Amino acid sequence: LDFDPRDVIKGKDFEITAKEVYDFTHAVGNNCEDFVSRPDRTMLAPMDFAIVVGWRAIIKAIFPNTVDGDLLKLVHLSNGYKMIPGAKPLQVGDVVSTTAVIESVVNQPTGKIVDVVGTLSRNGKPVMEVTSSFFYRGNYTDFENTFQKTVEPVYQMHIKTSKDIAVLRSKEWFQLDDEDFDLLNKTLTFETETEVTFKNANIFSSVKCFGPIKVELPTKETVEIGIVDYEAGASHGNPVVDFLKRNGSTLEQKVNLENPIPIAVLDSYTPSTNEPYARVSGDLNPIHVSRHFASYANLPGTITHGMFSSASVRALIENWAADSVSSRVRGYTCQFVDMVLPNTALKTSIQHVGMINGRKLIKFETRNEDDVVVLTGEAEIEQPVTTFVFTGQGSQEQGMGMDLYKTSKAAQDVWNRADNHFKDTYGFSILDIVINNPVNLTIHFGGEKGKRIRENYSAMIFETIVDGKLKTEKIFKEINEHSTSYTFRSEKGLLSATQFTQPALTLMEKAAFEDLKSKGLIPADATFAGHSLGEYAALASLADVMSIESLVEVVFYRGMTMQVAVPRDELGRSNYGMIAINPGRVAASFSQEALQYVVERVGKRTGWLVEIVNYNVENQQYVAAGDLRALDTVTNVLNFIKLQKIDIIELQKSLSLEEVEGHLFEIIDEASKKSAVKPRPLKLERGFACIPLVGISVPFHSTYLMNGVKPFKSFLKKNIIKENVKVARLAGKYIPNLTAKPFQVTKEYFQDVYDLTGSEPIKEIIDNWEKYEQ
Amino acid sequence: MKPEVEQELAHILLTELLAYQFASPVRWIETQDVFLKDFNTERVVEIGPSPTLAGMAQRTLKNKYESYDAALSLHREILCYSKDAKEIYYTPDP
Amino acid sequence: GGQGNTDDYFEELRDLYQTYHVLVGDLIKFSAETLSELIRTTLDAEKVFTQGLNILEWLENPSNTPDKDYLLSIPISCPLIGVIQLAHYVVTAKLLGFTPGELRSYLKGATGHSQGLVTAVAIAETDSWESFFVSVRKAITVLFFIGVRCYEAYPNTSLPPSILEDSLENNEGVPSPMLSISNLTQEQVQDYVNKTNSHLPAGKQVEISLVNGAKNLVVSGPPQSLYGLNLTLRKAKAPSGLDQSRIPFSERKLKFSNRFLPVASPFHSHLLVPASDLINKDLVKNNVSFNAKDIQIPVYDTFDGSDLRVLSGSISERIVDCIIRLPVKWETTTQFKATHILDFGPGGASGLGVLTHRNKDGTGVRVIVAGTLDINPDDDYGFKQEIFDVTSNGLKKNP
Amino acid sequence: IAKAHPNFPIALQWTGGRGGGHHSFEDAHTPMLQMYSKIRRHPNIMLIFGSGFGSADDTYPYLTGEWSTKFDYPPMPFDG
Repeated sequence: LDFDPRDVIKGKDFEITAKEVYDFTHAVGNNCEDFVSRPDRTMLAPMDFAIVVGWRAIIKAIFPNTVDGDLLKLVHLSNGYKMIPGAKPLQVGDVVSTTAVIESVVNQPTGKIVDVVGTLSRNGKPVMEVTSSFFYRGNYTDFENTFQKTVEPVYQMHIKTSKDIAVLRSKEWFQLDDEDFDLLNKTLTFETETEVTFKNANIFSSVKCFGPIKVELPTKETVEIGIVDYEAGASHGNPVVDFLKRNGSTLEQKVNLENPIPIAVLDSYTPSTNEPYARVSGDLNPIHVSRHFASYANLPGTITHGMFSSASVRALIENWAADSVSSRVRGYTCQFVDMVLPNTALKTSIQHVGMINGRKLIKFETRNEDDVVVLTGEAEIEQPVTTFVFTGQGSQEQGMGMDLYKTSKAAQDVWNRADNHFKDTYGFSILDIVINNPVNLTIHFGGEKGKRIRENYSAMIFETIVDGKLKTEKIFKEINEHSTSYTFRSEKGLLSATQFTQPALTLMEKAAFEDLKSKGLIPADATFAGHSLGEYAALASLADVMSIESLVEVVFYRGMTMQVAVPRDELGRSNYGMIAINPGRVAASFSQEALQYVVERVGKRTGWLVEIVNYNVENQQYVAAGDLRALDTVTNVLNFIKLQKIDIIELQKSLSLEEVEGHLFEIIDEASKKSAVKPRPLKLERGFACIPLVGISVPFHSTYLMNGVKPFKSFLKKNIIKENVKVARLAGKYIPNLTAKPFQVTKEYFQDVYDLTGSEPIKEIIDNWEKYEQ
Repeated sequence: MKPEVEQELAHILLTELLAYQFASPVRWIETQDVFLKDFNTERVVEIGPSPTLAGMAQRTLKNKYESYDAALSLHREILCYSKDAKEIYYTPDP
Repeated sequence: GGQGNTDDYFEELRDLYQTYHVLVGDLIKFSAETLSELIRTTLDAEKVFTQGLNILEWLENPSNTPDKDYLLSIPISCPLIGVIQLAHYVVTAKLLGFTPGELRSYLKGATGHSQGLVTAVAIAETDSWESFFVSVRKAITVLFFIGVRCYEAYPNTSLPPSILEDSLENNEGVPSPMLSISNLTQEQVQDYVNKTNSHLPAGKQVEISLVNGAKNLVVSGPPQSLYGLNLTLRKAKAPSGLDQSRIPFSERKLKFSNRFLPVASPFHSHLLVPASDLINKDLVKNNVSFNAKDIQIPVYDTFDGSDLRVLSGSISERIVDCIIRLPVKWETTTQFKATHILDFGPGGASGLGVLTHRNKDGTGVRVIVAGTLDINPDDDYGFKQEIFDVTSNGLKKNP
Repeated sequence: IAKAHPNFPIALQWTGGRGGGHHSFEDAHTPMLQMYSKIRRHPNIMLIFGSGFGSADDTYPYLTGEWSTKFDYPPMPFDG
């Protein structure tokens, strides 16, 4: 019993056997028909089974002589498991190494408490953690070997003035790596841990408070700056926190749902005995099987093992809340209240209340036959395999999100930070755009700010791939050092202009998402992508690649660069556009290669531009873009061939695959000029199959625009930073629209993108790939 | 690997991906498939003002992944931030 | 009658211990006692039988009775089905002063559904009222070991309610390892399962378990897979109250019902093959072994419909292989010729003889119910009393 | 009806849409194939089957139940 209550306890390596779990489960009631299948397979075990292996170590902490108490009136007060993130559940072949340490041992008047924490690891990797709370009830006065230790509610401090950063710098535990830092408009977070040695129930004797101090970035991706180190004696409280309660706030990652929702009110039955468990767990406590102790304990009798109740209820849940998948459960705790006896049935309530880090938060409450409570706790349970997609341009409309911008602080904190930045950089708030789509927007270049901004407008360049020339070409040409204004025109309304659609869409989306994140609805293993525009919103939202501001700067640059590469008419109308196609309508046989044989021909013949730019849904949706004078002609041939239902498939298969060439040449060179006599202001239509895309007049996502990327790519390399990025939130979870395969850092991914784009960075990397070999 | 050289390499890959996201067509077929079939999602959320991908969904799912989804007891659920506010906030009343 | 014909089979024993107590007590005692003896002499069966198998006191007071999910299971039920059948046999053989041998002598042959088969061949060796309990043992042991070596080879596992509830409004009930399909052939469902399996792996694959009729079939597999099949059928349904009366024949949608049976494990599947060998030992561990010479009447293979006296080697092997691995062509076996049929099997009103008649209607054959005393207005079949009538009223003949 | 008047004969000139004049949807066989039994439980039913006969060869099976064979059913011969 000379165990050091402060040292760690080393358990012993334990291998798992399908026999032991098959025994446990039936000792329990965990009929979840997932933990077991055919033997000879890697079957997965229960979270609770961890106790089975931590026990022999979890309690070496409470035996020591310094920690004096009678194991008889001892009580189990609570217990919880936390499957650490990123680690899978556990299996049979999974041998384990456990470890245990007592976090805190306090000396109440009513006795003495202990809170222990165990950590398990397979292959040296931690797998899960376990908290346990006992009670050596009675009376004790050994404060000398008493102590306590905890983590605190991570505090948030939002700094706006400058007299606060001083009272801070006035401090002795508020030390940093560099006082030089700028502490205005910055948001700080304090993930502090406290240790303390007592000498009375209130009058401390030693106090440590350490922990990092982190800062918000424009991405809000916190980062470490300084360290707290508070030391003290004879305290009567903790200051390092008091200066945070009133000053700062509590970043409660939790969030309660609006209206509680019950899941079920179920019932189970204690065993008739408690020996099977006692054999499984190794918990040979006579208190549950023998009677000549419980009576020594002034108890009712051979009570159940409370941990049996924990497992019973957890399995009662898994099936219900997780539809009987266990991997989802990543946290579960329970608080024993009073004790029960075998052959007893219960009204265990279940209730969805909260959300945390994109996973659910349940509470339970086990009522007895007298409908009194014994168990209460909660469970952190994953959500289904989840997926977030983000839209493209074309879904815009008025009032979009502004219904919300009145509601979620988290979204106005975005729209503001964006507009306020535009106004200060380009001179226009969208919050006066979205609400009232105007037809024209004129920009004043007034005093200093006006000049700053007109150069912001002229400081940009339409670099363009000609001759290999990164063609330093002016974005705005009417602009000049002698100008004082500018005008944007859009006959319907500027929200109809890619110039200003893209950014507002990204806003609305990002705002929704960060509201959700405020509500903790976003996992870390979730997926994300977007359709030709939601990619950037997705990057930010999930991975916080970059700020709101650089983000929207570049989305704006992009809308323009899209705009510029085509010449327009009086107000901004040009001769290019795009169309959507449903092979299914022209013919249920109309394949994906039917679109090829029908589009390549118009392209080669009229020499005009038409090309399928989005593979949306096969045989049902494909969109192309390019010359309208050719696009609507391709439309015409389709609307003709459907009323003819000449299945180009039945042409490939009735005709040799080259006479089809002349046949379709004829059809199409006829239909083109039958359709190519349209006036310059070409109008688009849905005939049989294809649908116009108005608001859109540029054929992006086709080779015609290959030239406008180096401008872009360079702008990009400027705005974003290799630091803000974090692969952790890309691998598998990001799926480019270019490469439909999940983002991965591999030669094969690089070549997949390269062989189709043919760019130098891929090839030079795979050539120098061995940098990978550090 | 080395977290930092990899950070840089990823910064690059992302950069050029977004760059040549301008002309290379969108392989939405392949994505709509992979993330729907190789990861067996249960919840796809169309964050946007108008539900279109939803229309693009339950129209590739049903069209190509009906035998498959029934084969394995899938309650595949598609939502839009436009309309499915309670199916996403989990805030419905009876 | 085999398994999968009712929900409360145990209540069907009430009468025998309530009505015929004087006449079946010794037998049920022998059975329950040898059963507990198996539970003990065997190594680990003490686990699966959580609430035990003390059945006798489950009789006087139903309160001592567990519920289905422990009572409907195979290792607890199957032998009880066998003994129910045996009791419905003995009560008659007695009421006719017929010793088992005398009675057997009267028949052309016998056979059994999924499991009842053993009971049948059991009879085939009975000769006296004291050479009887031996065969009782020979069979009840088989059922015990079968239910057990199965229940672990593929136990039950609670099902995600996400299905449980939808299946209700969906016109269905609690899923179970086997599903019944009506009004549909054997080729259509075969196509459907070829599909449903194409998506899925072996360990979850399904297969047709019972060709009960020609349009009344049954398949087996994991409740999950079977529910998936259920939905890829919902795709093709045609609610019987649709009234396609105004659309030509060929242009109509196949309407048919289907539902899960109160079963606890997928008989006649590949899932349970691993247990087969295991039991051929547990038997020879005991002394059980059936012989052709010992059987005077023929019994037919649920699979081939052929006789068992004629067989290469052991019989119990082909037996089990037909209970767990192979399906049943209830017609290929019922290719025999007779005039009368009677099922001691469970269910009765809903038992096997009913659907047998539904197949054997225009063939000139008459079925009865040797397990229940009740009435059928149409008298398309009969019941117990129709056996004992010494009058012409008893010898009723459907056409 | 028959059950209500057991001793008065009743002739069922069953027939399928394939017959001239008015023209049902049902097929000639299946409802017969599945109600012959329910019928013969009442002897006051004289059964007759039309809709597509012009010779002896075309109907003799219907007279001797042979038709029901190919549908894997007991022979169900017709009264007229």
